Amino acid sequence: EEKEILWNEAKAFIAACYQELGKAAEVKDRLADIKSEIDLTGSYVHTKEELEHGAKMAWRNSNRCIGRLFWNSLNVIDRRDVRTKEEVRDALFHHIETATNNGKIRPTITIFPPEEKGEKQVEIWNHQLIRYAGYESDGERIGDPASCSLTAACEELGWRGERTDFDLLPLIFRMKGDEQPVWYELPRSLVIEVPITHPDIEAFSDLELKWYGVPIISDMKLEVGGIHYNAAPFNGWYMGTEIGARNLADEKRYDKLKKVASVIGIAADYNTDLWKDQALVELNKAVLHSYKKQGVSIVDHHTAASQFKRFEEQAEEAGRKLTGDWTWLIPPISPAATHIFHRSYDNSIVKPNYFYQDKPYE
Amino acid sequence: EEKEILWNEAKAFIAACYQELGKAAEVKDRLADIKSEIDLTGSYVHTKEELEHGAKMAWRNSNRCIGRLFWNSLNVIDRRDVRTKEEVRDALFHHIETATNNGKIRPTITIFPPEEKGEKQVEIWNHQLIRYAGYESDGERIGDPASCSLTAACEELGWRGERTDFDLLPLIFRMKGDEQPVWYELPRSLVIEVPITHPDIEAFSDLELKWYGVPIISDMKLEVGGIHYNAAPFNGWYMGTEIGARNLADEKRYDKLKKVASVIGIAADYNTDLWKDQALVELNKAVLHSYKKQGVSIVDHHTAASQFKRFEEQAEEAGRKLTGDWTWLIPPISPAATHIFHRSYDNSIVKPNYFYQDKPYE
Ligand code: HEM
Ligand code: HEM
Ligand SMILES: Cc1cc(N)nc(COC[C@H](CN)OCc2cc(C)cc(N)n2)c1
Ligand SMILES: Cc1cc(N)nc(COC[C@H](CN)OCc2cc(C)cc(N)n2)c1
Ligand SMILES: C[C@H](O)[C@H](O)[C@H]1CNc2nc(N)[nH]c(=O)c2N1
Ligand SMILES: C[C@H](O)[C@H](O)[C@H]1CNc2nc(N)[nH]c(=O)c2N1
Ligand SMILES: [Cl-]
Ligand SMILES: [Cl-]
Repeated sequence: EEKEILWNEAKAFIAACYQELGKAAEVKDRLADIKSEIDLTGSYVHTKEELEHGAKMAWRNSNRCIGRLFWNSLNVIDRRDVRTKEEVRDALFHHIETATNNGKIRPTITIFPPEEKGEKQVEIWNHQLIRYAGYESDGERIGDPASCSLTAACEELGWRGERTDFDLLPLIFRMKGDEQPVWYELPRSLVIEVPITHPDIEAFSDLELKWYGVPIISDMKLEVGGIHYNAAPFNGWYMGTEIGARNLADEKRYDKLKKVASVIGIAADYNTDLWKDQALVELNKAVLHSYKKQGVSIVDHHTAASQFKRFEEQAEEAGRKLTGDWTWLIPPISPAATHIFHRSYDNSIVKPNYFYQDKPYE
Repeated sequence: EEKEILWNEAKAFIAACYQELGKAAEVKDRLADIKSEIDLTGSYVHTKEELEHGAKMAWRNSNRCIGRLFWNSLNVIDRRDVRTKEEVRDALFHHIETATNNGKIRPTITIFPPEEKGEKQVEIWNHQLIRYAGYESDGERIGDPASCSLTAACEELGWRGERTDFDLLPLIFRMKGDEQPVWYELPRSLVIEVPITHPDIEAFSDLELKWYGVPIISDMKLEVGGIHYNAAPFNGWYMGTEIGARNLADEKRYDKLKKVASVIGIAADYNTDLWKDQALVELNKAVLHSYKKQGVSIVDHHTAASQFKRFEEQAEEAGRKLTGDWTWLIPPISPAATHIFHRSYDNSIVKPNYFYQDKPYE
């Protein structure tokens, strides 16, 4: 079964990819080459053109992503050549530096060797390459609760966090043939952070909030033409609501709304005062203001939805079916102010795509 | 087929209804009575207890409704006895008066004779019993755009609106055997309206906004045990977002956000200022403040979601499956501040329930 799945996925991908690239005449010969390679080796190897366009297609097919207008300008870094943990580490450091680009963020993906027999060559433990640690013990909660389990796993490996609310987790990953992952501290010169201030409310800095510049998802699997790239970190720039309406606001995250209410001078006592809603808006204005002031790329949810409308229009014009997950595409503040809220989306899964995979801790 | 559907729905409803009412021992005899009645007459007649509990079950099964905690206290008015248009009119006037209850709104449903051969006895044209007219001609838009088609239909029947932004539509309904519906102007003493003011911003009254106190849906079909009550208007009280985030805010409704921004003293020029979000919050605070000040029932979305959590807990305790439509249950502002956003719901249809039906105009 394994090989037949691979071959069937390969045929569908190569045909579609080569059609998009105006290489339709080359499909026949390429598939023959591929089928012999599968027969002889159990797998096949993407050309650089296939890998690049495959990763772009995977972004285009990501139902939960509002940012897809820009799918075709993804910067694809081919690191299928790495073999050592030093090479992986340096590749991850490089992704951070080149994606950050001094604040003018470049959407980028770095692609490591794919699974072989379902056997991973490189197993990345981080959820994002840059993320804050979380701690909970004896009533005391510090940092990002979402990171508690990974943080505890890191501390099992000899790492120790300073226990501020914003400790940077080290990179942590395992190589094929190694029993334990290795970890490496992030050089702070590589990591841009943004302090959160408000355009009109001076007291907002009293909250001492900050967030990191670049979200780099590192625990999803890129699947292209039946090949499983379990290690392929990718990043865009933030939409402000991700930080202001979720990371800093969720009760199970940094839970800052009551503190926000206090510094903006409103009571947090009555549901009918809509103090949570007002606090959310001011916190979200502050996040956008702060990123802009520092010269770090960010998009607000109105502009993002307008871009996504253009993506829908572009799909129709190209004669491609549009797929999407309405429940993720609507922004978590003022969703009915966006066109997304007022239409529906087909949530079918189309490949190439990015997929969740089981965590190696937990 | 028709009769078999009826009988099958009847069996399921009577069994479930009588179990809930502790009348399980009476099911057998009641079903026999019902089957003979179907055989002899083509249909059957609900007891008052069945009709009342049926309407309550229908509310409990309404997937899109956040207000279901209170399903068991629905006030059910049995008007299966009406035969004349004067009786229907007076029944609708009475529903308005008793549901309004001087502002302390009583959730109420008035149930008219059901369809016979799929032949309606009473056909209500209004979407809600109280709603504003809408006009559009030669570039000029007045009132509620959602009402344009019904307004035009009314004006075909000899009615004429004053063309303010808040003209009350007349009641309009058709009797079996009549070719045209009749219409009746609403007595203004029956209709409570609330002027929108803001707790801290005096200029907000310059917008001259108002809304009606009681939302009374009058175009849905109540289905109970295979019987089709196409005419059965029902009401609760408003959740504030329905008015502040949708009726007054949608671009295809009253479209007031730019005007709100101006009176609250903020620029409406840059998406990154989140002026739409800020305007939405202030407009929504104003709606809640105004209803409360006037002594007209209303609920905010935080309190409503908390009540809905209790409804979920109550269902589990009673051993009933919970059904819901996530896309309608989340409020249109700060949805991620509610527990609803963070879980999923089975959107299966369970009967008794309320259903859409084709409009007789359009
Ligand atoms: C260029 C800027 C980008 C923006 C503004 C953007 C925006 C977003 C947002 C707001 C989400 C929702 C995430 C959440 O609530 O947790 C999301 C999800 C996602 N985005 Fe994008 N995105 C961008 C670039 C990218 C890129 C470059 C890729 C891949 C190559 C990507 C793939 C995805 C995927 C797979 C998800 C779903 C993640 C999950 O299921 O947990 N996005 N995006
Ligand atoms: C007691 C106060 C109530 C509150 C606060 C409430 C709240 C709501 C809200 C916010 C919606 C969404 C409507 C929209 O966005 O257009 C809704 C929908 C609905 N509610 Fe309730 N509701 C209440 C009472 C009732 C009652 C008494 C019934 C029936 C007996 C009912 C049946 C429904 C139905 C059928 C819908 C869906 C309407 C549609 O599909 O267009 N509700 N409710
Ligand atoms: C590539 C990218 C760009 C962008 N602006 N945002 C994203 C999404 O960031 C990661 C996103 C959190 N906002 O992850 C979604 C998620 C969250 C959680 C709690 C679990 C999970 N499995 N997946 C990705
Ligand atoms: C009974 C009730 C109580 C309450 N608070 N809200 C409601 C819902 O009010 C009517 C609701 C508009 N908010 O109707 C939903 C709808 C809207 C539109 C534009 C079309 C349609 N078919 N159905 C009903
Ligand atoms: C297309 C989409 O389902 C549509 O905008 C829905 C979304 N959720 C909603 N939720 C409520 N309560 N009311 C609505 O009118 C809508 N509209
Ligand atoms: C249960 C529900 O699907 C869950 O809250 C989803 C809703 N939509 C979302 N949308 C985004 N963008 N991100 C999320 O984490 C979630 N969470
Ligand atoms: Cl994030
Ligand atoms: Cl309404």
